[PDB]
Amino acid sequence: MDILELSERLDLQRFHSHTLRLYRAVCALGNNRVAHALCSHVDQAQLLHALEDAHLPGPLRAGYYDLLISIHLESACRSRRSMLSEYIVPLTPETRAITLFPPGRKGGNARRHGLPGVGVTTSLRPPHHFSPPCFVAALPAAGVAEAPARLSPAIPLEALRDKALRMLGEAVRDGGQHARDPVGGSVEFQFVPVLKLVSTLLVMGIFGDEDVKQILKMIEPEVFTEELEEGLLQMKLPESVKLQMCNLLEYFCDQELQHRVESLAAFAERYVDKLQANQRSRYALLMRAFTMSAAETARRTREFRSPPQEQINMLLHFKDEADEEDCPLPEDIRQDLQDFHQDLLAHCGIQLEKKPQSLQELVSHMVVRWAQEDYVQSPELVRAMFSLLHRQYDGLGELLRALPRAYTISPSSVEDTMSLLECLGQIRSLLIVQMGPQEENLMIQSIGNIMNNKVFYQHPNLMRALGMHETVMEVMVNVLGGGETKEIRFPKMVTSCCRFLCYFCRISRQNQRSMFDHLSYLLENSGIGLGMQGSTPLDVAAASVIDNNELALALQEQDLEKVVSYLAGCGLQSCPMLLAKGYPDIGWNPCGGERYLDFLRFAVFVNGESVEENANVVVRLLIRKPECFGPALRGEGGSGLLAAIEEAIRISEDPARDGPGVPPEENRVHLGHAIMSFYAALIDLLGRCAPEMHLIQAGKGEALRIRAILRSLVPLDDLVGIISLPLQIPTLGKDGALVQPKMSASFVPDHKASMVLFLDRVYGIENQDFLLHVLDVGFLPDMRAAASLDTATFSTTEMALALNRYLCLAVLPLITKCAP
Amino acid sequence: GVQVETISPGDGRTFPKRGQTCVVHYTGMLEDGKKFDSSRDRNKPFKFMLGKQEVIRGWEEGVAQMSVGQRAKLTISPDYAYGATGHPGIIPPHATLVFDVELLKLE
Amino acid sequence: LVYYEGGAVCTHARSLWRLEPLRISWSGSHLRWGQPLRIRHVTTGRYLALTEDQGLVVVDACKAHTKATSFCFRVSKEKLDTAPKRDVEGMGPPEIKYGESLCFVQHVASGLWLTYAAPDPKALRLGVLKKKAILHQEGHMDDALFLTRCQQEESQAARMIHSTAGLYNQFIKGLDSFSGKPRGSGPPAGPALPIEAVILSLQDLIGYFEPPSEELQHEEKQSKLRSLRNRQSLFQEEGMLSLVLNCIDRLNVYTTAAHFAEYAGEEAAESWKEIVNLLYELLASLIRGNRANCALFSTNLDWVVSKLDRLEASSGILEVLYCVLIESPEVLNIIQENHIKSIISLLDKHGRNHKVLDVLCSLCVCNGVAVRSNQDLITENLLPGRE
Amino acid sequence: ACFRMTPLYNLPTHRACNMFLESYKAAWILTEDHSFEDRMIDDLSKAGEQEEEEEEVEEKKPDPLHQLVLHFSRTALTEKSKLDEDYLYMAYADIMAKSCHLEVEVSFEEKEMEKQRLLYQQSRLHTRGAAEMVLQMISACKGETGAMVSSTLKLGISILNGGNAEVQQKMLDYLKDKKEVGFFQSIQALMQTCSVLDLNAFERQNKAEGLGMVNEDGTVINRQNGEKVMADDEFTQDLFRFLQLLCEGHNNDFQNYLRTQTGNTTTINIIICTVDYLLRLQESISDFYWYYSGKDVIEEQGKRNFSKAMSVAKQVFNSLTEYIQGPCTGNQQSLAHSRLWDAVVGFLHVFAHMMMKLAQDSSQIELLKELLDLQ
Repeated sequence: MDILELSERLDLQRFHSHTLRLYRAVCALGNNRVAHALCSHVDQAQLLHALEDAHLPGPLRAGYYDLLISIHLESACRSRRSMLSEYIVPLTPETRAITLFPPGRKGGNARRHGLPGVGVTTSLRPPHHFSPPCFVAALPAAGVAEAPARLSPAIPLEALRDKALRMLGEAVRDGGQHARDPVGGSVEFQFVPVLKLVSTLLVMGIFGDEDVKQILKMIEPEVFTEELEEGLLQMKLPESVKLQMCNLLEYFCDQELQHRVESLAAFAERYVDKLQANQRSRYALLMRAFTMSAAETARRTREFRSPPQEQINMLLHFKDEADEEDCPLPEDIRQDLQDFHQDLLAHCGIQLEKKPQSLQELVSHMVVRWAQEDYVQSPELVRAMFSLLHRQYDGLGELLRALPRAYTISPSSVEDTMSLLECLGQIRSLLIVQMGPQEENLMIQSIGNIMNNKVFYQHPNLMRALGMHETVMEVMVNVLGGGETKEIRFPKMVTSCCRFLCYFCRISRQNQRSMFDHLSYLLENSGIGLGMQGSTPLDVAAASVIDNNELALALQEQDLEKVVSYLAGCGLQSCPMLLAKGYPDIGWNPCGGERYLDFLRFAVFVNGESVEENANVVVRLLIRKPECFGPALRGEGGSGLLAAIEEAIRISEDPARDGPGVPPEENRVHLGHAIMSFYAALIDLLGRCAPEMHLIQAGKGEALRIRAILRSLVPLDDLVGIISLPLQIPTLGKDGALVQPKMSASFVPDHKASMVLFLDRVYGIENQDFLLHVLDVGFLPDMRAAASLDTATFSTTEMALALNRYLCLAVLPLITKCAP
Repeated sequence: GVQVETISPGDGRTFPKRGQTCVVHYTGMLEDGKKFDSSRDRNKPFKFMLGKQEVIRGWEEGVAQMSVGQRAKLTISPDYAYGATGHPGIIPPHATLVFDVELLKLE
Repeated sequence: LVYYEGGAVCTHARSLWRLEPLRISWSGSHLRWGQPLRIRHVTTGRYLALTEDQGLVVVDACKAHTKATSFCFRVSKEKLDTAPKRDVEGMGPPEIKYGESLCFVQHVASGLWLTYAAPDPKALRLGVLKKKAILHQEGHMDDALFLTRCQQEESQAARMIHSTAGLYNQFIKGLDSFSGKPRGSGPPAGPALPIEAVILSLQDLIGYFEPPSEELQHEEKQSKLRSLRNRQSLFQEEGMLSLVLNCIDRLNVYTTAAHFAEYAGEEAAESWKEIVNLLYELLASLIRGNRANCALFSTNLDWVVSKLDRLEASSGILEVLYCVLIESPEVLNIIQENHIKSIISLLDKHGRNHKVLDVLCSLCVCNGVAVRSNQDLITENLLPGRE
Repeated sequence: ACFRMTPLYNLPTHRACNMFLESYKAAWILTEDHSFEDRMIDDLSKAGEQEEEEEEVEEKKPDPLHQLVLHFSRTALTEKSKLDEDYLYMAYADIMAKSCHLEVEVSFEEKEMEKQRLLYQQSRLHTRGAAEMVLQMISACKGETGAMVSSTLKLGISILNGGNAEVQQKMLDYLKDKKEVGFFQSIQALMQTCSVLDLNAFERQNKAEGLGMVNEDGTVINRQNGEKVMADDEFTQDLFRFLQLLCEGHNNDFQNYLRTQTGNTTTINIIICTVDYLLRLQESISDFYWYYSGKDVIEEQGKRNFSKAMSVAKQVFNSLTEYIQGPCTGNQQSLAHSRLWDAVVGFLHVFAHMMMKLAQDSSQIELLKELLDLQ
């Protein structure tokens, strides 16, 4: 039948409208592949015919318009809108030319505003990418989750914009005539789809200067004539049409803001050039004339010695006219800035006929007139109109809030910046959709490309302005949250999520601070990520706190308590994943305990010195929850540390106790090594928490407390025994086959190193008898073993390397200190 | 399964050569008669180079047997077509494909 | 068993209790110190009692014989007990106040005091917030209790829950009694089912859970929605929803009204269909707008898809599915091809109904998040056929 | 590094341009004073074409400002787990609060003219339904601190300044008809969250500033960190000023409502909550006294923290005084049987010892003056 019979066949109209809704849903939010598939069922010719068809029911008309937008324009519009909020200005002659006001004789204040959306924009927005629809092409042999992401189907955008403008003008004239047969059966059905398409095309950037002028004249000719027709504003339209008009005006106001930002950047380029030249000349003159007067030269050179930011501040500190004299700058340089400031205030309307003559006045009058004329029943329209009114009444504030998102780059970084922007757009798109194999691969690829990009390292401030770390963060946590109890999927994604963030913290201290701000958010998600091997949110937190005394002192008691609670849970409960894998069931989780313990280490001990503020807190919390120490050191019915280590070695020897023993990864956990490493990390943390000596000499009672408590917790005899414990040594046997101990399943020197750190920091070596005792029992044997393994066959053995690291790190410095 | 029928004759003497781009208009129909693709709807001729495996075998062989200015119907078995995997959404598995191809010019 | 517990139990019905003075007349009088009274659990109908074998428990009314269930509120734990009391006609003096007064519960006959069991260590490892309640002559200082008022809505809902649970369990009882026993050419040979009572209860509950009208003003709609969510949560936490599902299962075992009659008779066969439709409607009302109640179905989604094909309550089952899929993304993450194909088969067999299209649309996106798996499955298994 | 600090003329143009952007933003844009609040409020208050209609006034169609207030009230009343941050709400609340005040012997006439003007500006809002919106947002915040609740409290203070009996009555009537416990629950939670002096934070900040860390990029000496100690002092003062203003003028009805809410299922005693906060503040101040007791001279950071604490305590004392003035006998009895006396004892201890200590150094005379005013 003719689709036009659906005007009377209502059930069919409903079913087809909901079919179009389903078409939009399946292609919604980035499914460009589904969009391509749909292009077969609903073709470009069908869609374009429906756009013009005046006899379609409004539901079908709107559905087809929205389907076109969804298939072709939705992804690009969303990607571009995500970027519009950010302003990255390349320093280019085009940028330099930009001015707030177009050239003219009329005075700065009076100067008639240029038409919004008509001008030169240098802000960086990545291009749109489309792929032609074809269904005879060869099928890619690459499997799912390996094939590259598909682009949106292409449609002729210039013809589409021309058609849209023409149809909008036709709608305007028809509304002026006030006919009784509106397209679609109502003014809403007539106008709303066209306005939606026009707004999409504007945001996408398809419209040119002349097209923008035509749109402006359709809106209100009188105001927007540069140098009868009735405009949509006076066409006395319903609320939905008003909402669409509000969105259009929001676009135009955003463009005005963008113009302001770009003009400010251009003036910054020129004024910085002038200031740089003047500063050079003044420094030269000073280096010429310092000989006459040596006293004032000091105050003069304060400028050239101060940080550049402070130099700029001082140079600009002449607004109030009370402190202008101190500023070295001349009156011409000062007056250029003053003039630009006045011009900006005029552009924003601050500086002091019935007809608006300006977009701000037009928008304010429109909103007030609408509200006066009727009580709006659309909360969305209310929100939009009052937002526009606020923007018009506060132009300076909007610019002030946009400035943080503004960054100037050299023209030689544009290509890398654009690639980074494309990757960031991909990542941002990945937020809305649920994570899958494909999305994980794309995310990993984007992270890798960003890391390869130099700009990432060169411009961390730009990264923070772009909000990249928060986006990565949100993706990771969203992925974790889903079914976190069952299993933590996409561990590769999470590992990438550090490599990005857990390096981003190292790039800059400000980046480290930014990530520190989210510490609590990371910790609550960190609990489940214990099993998942690799870089974790706990590592994110450790990177946020590592080597920054400022951040460590900022660290919070509540976060420490959360960590200690997780550690107590580990100390009292076994790991369900290991139980499922069939490991022998012990009562506690040494691996997670060790993770938390090393985090607390990074928190308390910084740059070689302990932070007593955090250390005392950790000690108090741990002693309040003694389960964190482990089943050993429990007190009543508790074995000693040495006994625990011996039992761990026994387990390591005996299979069916170290593991199920019934591994492609080769990273399978060995329980003996896990226990020994847990205890070693605990002892290391306690030793680091141990007070620095100068406090002890000072006599600080708190320090004496902490030291006595640590001594009570860990007896010295046990440390000496652990240090004395033998270590398996590589040997050649059975035809000279090299027999080498596995480290992941055996006692290792770093375990002894932790004990040595504890001994040095808490107990100390002050008496020759104890010195000789320790050296004869534990140290000298190990040094002899290292020397014996210093042979061609054995010298490169990982065991020998670990022994040498242990020696150089712990023993040799200690003997050097105790030499007297 | 490439089977070519002549709807309208061409020159009969000039035929596509490897490395020579073929420009066509086409309408794609499944054997049951349902249309799934048409270049004329987009109003843009489809260009493809022979021997680069860009298009399915069905096309590779049919256009080669065809001549400039020729209009033909090509019936392609699934094996020469997308096959058991099919084209998700567009083409079902194990589908014979019927095409109406007009070979505009060679470049 | 009786516990001191904190959390959502505070807002739940099972935390609610009713105080019943031993006198019928002037039982709504002000409570006064020393007054013997019974303490009833609204949702179960059971009375707090002291049993020698099990100590403090809640027993049935048939075993509630005053001596076990008689309790008093005293301001102080001192053994004054000087004078037995004297009945007073009228409301009496206003002694005990809500929120302010601190009361100690004492079993009159024994004289024991209500107190916590002093949980042993490792209960923290259990993570239990529950402290068992016992009757101990010494007690503790913190044994005092604050009395807090309950909303009329909550009281009504708890009593509703008790009555509805009793009725539905009796119904399930009759169904199980004649489950495997055909009536043959005779009577069903069992107690008559409460068909009319079930029907009336279902209708009243549907009206009770009916969502507010759109014409109502925004504030009133918000208040009604808040009340409705609260009532839904109370019913779910007391297990009504599982009872509805169980009734639906036992009614579903029978394909048609004649099949039902073979076991229960024509008289119940007539109302079979009405009851199943009412049950599905009640389930939809209970879960509508409540994300948690809709998420509960993530475990047993097949429960709905398997029943979609049934003809008696196709619309009701479809509405249940629609509500679940709107409210919960957890279900959307567990959707499978089997489910998508079942819904497509529902289109094929039942006709072109826009509600199924709406359900499929909901399968794709929830709360601004799209499921590519569901999108692709729908596209692959609906579009290409083109029928 | 300080010697090496590159002269401005040696930097790349783009980095210098960024630095200029920030410096210009701080010095010129941020310092600029543009006032549009009153103009905006008037333009939104004016109603148009009702004069020609002659029926619209009787219809009582909302004017634009009324519609905006209603929109925000709708947002607040919408059922949600949490209150989403709305920058539009915060901006418009700030605009209204600024418009309400809009502000060495003053004539009685001039003083009364300022009072009458302030009353007119407050009427502009509470006639349009701003008080109920304030209460609704306070209930919606559900005890979570933030810019939204801060702006709501500032708006309430602005409309209540001078003890507006009309606003007081409107608020009390709304609360009593709605019978919602969320308002006082949120108030109680906010009181519990309100902070006191923390010596651990004091010491941590002292060590941080002593470290003299410099920003690795360029150089930022003695970079000022966020003030951990009394970060929410302004919020605390605003909360207690709001509660005080609600009772200002010896409003017996609201005074007693604060103590007890008869209609509601549950009751919260804001007076006792205030006493508890005062006790916590007293403990903090006594600890900080003991911390500085050995030290001969308090340093500047301490002198601060003292001044901030004494300002908060002054506001708390004024609020408690306003709860009872009139007098409200029930509130008097509640305080008498509360823990207030212990707080007074501790404050007296601190007052005596700080007076003796601060008298020794003249530089501490300002702190001494503030302490005496607090006494």
